[PDB]
Amino acid sequence: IHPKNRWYKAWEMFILVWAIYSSLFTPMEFGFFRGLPERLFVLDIVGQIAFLVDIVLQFFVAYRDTQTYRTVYKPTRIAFRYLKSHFLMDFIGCFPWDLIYKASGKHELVRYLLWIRLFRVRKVVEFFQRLEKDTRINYLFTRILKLLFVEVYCTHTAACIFYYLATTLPPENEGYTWIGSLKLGDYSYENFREIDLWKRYTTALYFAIVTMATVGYGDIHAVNLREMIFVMIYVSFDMVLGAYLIGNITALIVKG
Amino acid sequence: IHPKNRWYKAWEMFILVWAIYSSLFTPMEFGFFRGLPERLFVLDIVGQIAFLVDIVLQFFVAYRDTQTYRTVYKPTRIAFRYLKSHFLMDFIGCFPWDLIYKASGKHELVRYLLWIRLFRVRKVVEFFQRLEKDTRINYLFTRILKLLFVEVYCTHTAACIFYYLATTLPPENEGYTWIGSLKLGDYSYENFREIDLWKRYTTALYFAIVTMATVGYGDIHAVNLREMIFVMIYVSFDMVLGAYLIGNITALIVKG
Amino acid sequence: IHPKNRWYKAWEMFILVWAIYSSLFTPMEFGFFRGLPERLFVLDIVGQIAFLVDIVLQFFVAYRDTQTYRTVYKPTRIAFRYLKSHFLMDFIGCFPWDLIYKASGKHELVRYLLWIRLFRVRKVVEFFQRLEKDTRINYLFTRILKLLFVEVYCTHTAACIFYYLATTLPPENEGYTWIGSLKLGDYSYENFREIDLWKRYTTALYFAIVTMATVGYGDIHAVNLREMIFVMIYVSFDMVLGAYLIGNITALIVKG
Amino acid sequence: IHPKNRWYKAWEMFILVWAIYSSLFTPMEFGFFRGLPERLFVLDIVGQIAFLVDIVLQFFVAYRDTQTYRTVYKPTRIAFRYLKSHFLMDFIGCFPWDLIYKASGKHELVRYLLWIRLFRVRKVVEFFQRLEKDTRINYLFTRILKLLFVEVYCTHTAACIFYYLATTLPPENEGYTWIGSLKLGDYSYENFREIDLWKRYTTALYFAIVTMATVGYGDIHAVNLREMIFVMIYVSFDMVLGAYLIGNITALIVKG
Ligand SMILES: [K+]
Ligand SMILES: [K+]
Repeated sequence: IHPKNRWYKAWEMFILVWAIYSSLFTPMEFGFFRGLPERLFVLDIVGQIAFLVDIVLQFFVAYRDTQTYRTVYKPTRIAFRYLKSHFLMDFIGCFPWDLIYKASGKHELVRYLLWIRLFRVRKVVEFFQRLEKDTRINYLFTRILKLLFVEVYCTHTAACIFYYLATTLPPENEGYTWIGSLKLGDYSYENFREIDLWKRYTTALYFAIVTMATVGYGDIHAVNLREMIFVMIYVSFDMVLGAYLIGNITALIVKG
Repeated sequence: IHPKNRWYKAWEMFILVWAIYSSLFTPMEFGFFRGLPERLFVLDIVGQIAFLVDIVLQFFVAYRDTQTYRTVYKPTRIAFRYLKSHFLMDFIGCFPWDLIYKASGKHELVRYLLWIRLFRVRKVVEFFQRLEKDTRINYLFTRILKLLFVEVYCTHTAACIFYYLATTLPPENEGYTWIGSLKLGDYSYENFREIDLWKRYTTALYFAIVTMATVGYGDIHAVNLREMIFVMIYVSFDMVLGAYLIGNITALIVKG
Repeated sequence: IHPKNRWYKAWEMFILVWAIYSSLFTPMEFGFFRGLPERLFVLDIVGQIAFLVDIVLQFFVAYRDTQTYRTVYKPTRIAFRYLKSHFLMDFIGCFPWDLIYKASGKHELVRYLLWIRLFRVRKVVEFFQRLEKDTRINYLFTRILKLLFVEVYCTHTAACIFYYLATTLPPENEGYTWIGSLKLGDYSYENFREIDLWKRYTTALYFAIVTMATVGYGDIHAVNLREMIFVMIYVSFDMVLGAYLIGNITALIVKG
Repeated sequence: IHPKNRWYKAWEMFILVWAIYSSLFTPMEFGFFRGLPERLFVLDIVGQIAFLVDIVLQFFVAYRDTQTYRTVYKPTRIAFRYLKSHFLMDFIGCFPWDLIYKASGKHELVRYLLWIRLFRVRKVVEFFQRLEKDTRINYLFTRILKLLFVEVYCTHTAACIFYYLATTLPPENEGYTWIGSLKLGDYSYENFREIDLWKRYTTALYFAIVTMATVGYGDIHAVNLREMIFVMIYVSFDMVLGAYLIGNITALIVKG
């Protein structure tokens, strides 16, 4: 269909909302939750069918050729472009993956793969690129907004992994972990696997946002080797991200 | 009355001092104090009548039209301008609000409303923009001064809220709070509701200025969920504020 | 004498070295030491007579007028300049001030005044100006070097005051202090007034350089109200200093 | 031999890998290891003969004269260039130094000399300069990459020294040290000289990466005087390195 189709824009925004949800919830699902409770099952079904329908619509939509100004309309050409660009990855990240893990003898390697659903963030960067090409905004403000969104997103998906790393150890050796050795005030996170989900998520995101901003109170810190190797990796990338953010903001201020 | 009235400058500078006081004391009043002691009774009344006199004077004063260079004088449209722009908010933030709370069965929701007095910082930013207009100072130095004042002000108004959040919990569950769990040296902040006001304010502002500068010693930290959700919100905004400040300073140096 | 007197350069560098010593040792003398031991007495005498000889030499030197290019040689005007500019402040900070304190009943207010010797840092500032006007170097590199020297100097003079603030409290109430409540490893700084001078200086400068760089480990922190009010003042100025340093470095890189 | 020799490029890239290994392993060898185990015997010999072969090949390679565009070819002047340039240091840092220490009655001063092998990073900066002159990449991206590599390298070589400083103290006075006084979770680093090599390296690099990024959790900190004097030196240089990195990134962003 014509890219300028007015309902196609509404479909794009709907898919954007679903992609935002599926990129903010996938790291939580791999992390805090293990084998999702039966309540959120319908959410999984709805998301997967919605993204499959998006795949079909992409298969049935016309595109603008990049070599020259030529809005092509031949179905085979768009089919080759889609199949060669990213069609395989999205389809692989479209099968219900929780179901496979829950069926095939609860194997952790299967659950180690819903990370591939992170490819849905391509929709978000697509929207950022579209907003850039709009002349209403400036070249740099789009870059700063994109950089800030990426920093905030990597912070949440780093908090999720940082909590996950606490579940790798057996639940007898829980004292030798970032959570389970925590003692804030008069509250001890002894059996952290049994606390409310939101308490654990807030505790794990506290650590991530007092490091992405380089405050580091030190009330929550890595205790194992896995967690140390993860913290050094996280900070060595957040530093470059923050440097880029500061550089872009300064460039916006200088260009006037 | 003409804007160039020489006593009008004196009135503006006097209202500026009152606005500074009412913007640096409102978060303290919502925070550390609860139902202001009888000693400070007269100060509230004096401030409210002073700001009401400012309101009526703003009603009876000429303005400069923004569409074109016209120093207009006709009262009806100056009245309409005042009414639509900000007349409602200042008047709502002009009623004695401590009195209403102390009368109507000490309801916390009433006390949750003096935050509306923060609109008086409009006078401060008005002065900053006026100094921006003056050719005595540069375009960027005004921006750096404004950004530094906003950072320092939000730090104090964040310290006040951070202390307040420790008073939401009942005073039996006092050991699970940012304060009351503190132990500095050989001094334990056990009954923090009973310590001298200035000790509590200094302790709470210490935390705010060792996070606004991103030092984070870690001797004072969030312990509850409210306090964590507040610290993550505070740092995620102070980071952007500091990035903007650094960018503006760098731009001033570059264009220098 | 002629400003281009070749031995006058040697005298200027000699005075510069003495100014370095007297600006890096005055805060230590006000701080860690109280009523200097008899050993360093000759050092005090030599320093004061050296600066008095500098006073008389500057009284007996010619200058170049600032209103226009006029190397004036008339004694009355060259005397009037130094009389009105800084003769008083350089001379009050030239009397032996330790002797007065040790004589007049060991009064602390007298010892609270050798801070006036810090005006000798204007010699270092003038040296930086001399390096600036020289075309051998760039305009910005001089600024970055000056900024880095000021940052490092204020760090040492902040460490000295931070240790001094620990001596204001009586030596019974010593546990309620940043030092005396310290416990690093298995070493407890119990009687901190009796430890070796260099241990105390290194401990106090550790804190200053892990805050001037905004690291803040948190092993050393303010415990009283004096120390908190001092730390908030120190960080709120080191932040601006670091922002200025980063801006100047970025400007040098950009203009390069 | 003509510098444009195609096998000479392969030899240069091979010596580059060896230089990477010898610059990332020398600080570890001076640090964590003391008198390398017999297993790693062959690696040292292979490296030293490889660098000796590089030295003789440099003695038998043609070079480009810097005064004018002249690809000289006469062996005497290439020999003079080598001898006057950095050749003695390469030879001194080519003798097996572990062997000398293990033979000459295990004297620590001999082991204090393999630091001279750090001159091999000259090959890495040679490659960075070659990449700079290649027009494929920009002038600033080369500088940012070089700055980031230097920061990351100095962080590892600072972690190695920070662990080494823990071995200077006798193993009875082990509690008064940054490691050996550590207590992370329920694991106490009591006999730190007996833990696995990789645990100690990760623990010491954790500290270095959470200070090079200025996070400073405070779970690992200096306890002695040696370690404090080292931390103040490390931070006062990492700050300038980070400022330079931010400035270069900002200059790249502004340059468009
Ligand atoms: K920090
Ligand atoms: K800390």
